[PDB]
Amino acid sequence: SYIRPCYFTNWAQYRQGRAKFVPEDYTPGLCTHILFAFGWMNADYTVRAYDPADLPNDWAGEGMYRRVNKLKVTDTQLKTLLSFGGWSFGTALFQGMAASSASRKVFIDSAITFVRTWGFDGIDIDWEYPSGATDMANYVALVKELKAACESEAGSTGKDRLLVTAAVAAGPATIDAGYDIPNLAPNFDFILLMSYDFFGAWASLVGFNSPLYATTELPAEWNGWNVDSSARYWNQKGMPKEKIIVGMPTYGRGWTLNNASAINPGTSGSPAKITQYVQEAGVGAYFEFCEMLANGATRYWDSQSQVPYLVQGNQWWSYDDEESFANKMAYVKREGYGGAFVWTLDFDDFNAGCSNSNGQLYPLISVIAKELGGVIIPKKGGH
Ligand SMILES: *[C@@H]1O[C@H](CO)[C@@H](O)[C@H](O)[C@H]1NC(C)=O
Repeated sequence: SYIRPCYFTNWAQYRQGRAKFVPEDYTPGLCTHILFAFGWMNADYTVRAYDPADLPNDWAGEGMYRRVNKLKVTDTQLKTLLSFGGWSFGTALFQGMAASSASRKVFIDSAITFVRTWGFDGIDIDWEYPSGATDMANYVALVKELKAACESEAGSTGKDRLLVTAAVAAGPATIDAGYDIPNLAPNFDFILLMSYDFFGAWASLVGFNSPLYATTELPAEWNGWNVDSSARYWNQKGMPKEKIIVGMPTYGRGWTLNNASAINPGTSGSPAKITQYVQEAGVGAYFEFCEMLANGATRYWDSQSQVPYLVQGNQWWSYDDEESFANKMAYVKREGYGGAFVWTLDFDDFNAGCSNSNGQLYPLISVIAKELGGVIIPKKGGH
């Protein structure tokens, strides 16, 4: 069966109004796995909660670990994993933790104990990114030794073995500099291919967050910066297709056009104006794009890259929608990859709150649940 993971972020609960996302916004069958972003690390490489509100506490009660893991009562196939790292975490602490067998063992033993204590079924490593010969060998050793310790703990306790996964780079230069893929593949249950953030407001070149295929609207040098090329690259380097889980974004990326009359992919811009709820210039959520379309933005379809974009005055947004998710699910099924994962639950229209919503919960993620899982996610309202 297809693997359909979804990232939960434990800070989305702090967004305002309609954007507040809590574990109780989940709906059964939407995902096969929830990856909890994030678990955290002490200076000595032992594991700690990122947020004090992850743990049982006086000001908010059960804690987000228990509230995510309680989802398994009403979604009996669901598994959960605790993810370590992410972009904001940087690399400094990973580089120190991975430096020796001794320092790796401190983290590994602590993380295994920690996920068993808090009810998670796996450990996900999101180091962004190992780079260079030392990191490359140390990352192989970390994943190898983590899997070995998980097999030992499973054999010793008789419990089902913890999963070992990683969110991994999609860019060829980053892949080649940091990942020895033939010596990682045997030790991962699967990898979460971060096949997004290809273009974004860190540069002036306007392009697509997650194009499925290249387009000749962008310079030839970019023709490998797309979901297809990245998924094939990991397979060619030795990762079995069934372990490649294709990354699906529910956010988008946007520019303020330097020239409001030049609106084609490949134009130029600075970062988009900040959006109300995501509060990060150049980033926006699907439930914000749906309102832009209701407020006069024009939707275009890029037939080469099979993704949409919208234009509102001098604002130009690359995003994903039901149609791009459909092209991409067809691709996953046609090419035989292991499934598709979502970053994030909280950027989809998770509560059908868009002013133009017909009531469908998770309009984007429900495409994955349907097309890879055969699962129909309900509409909001009375049943
Ligand atoms: C703005 O873009 C339009 C269409 O591409 C072009 O005709 C025009 O010359 C551009 N203006 C400037 C100042 O670059």
